[PDB]
Amino acid sequence: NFDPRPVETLNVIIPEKLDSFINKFAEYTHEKWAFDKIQNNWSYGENVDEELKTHPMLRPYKTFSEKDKEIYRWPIKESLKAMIAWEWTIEKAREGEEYNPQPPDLSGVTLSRELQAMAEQLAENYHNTWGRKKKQELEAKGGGTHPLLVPYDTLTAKEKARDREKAQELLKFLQMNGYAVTS
Repeated sequence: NFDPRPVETLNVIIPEKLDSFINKFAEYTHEKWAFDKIQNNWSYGENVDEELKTHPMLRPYKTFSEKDKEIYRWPIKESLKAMIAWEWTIEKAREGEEYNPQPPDLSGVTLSRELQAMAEQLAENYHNTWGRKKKQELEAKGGGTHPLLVPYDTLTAKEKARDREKAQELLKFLQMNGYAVTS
């Protein structure tokens, strides 16, 4: 009994003004992925190689085409579309606090109880998005099941972590850049 219904966002229009945040958070997300990969001794390679630990995306975000940028911008647009569809407000209230990638540390950012509660909704929606997609993939490949095809609330803490973390990162980066997010 799991029928994931992620919020529909095909006809949600992100206001033009948010493009600056999208680009900035996309760069950030690429730079954090790059940091992680590099500290584990990955380097730039023209092709992806797990043995050689090379990756073509280990280069500056500014050097990317629009297609490569879109790898990072799409999921963020999907997040923002869901917030908008839920009729949350995102307004720039304040000025914000903010190959060798040095991404700003978001570890010192505290979210209010209320932003943490919003993060829970975004986290579940990520779960539903993953879930609905996984159902489609399993059908296309002949059936079967997956242990995480359960309601988000029934997941363990360990199981909730990755969705919670993505949601947290979005809201902390919104906060760090001076944005106020309310229900």
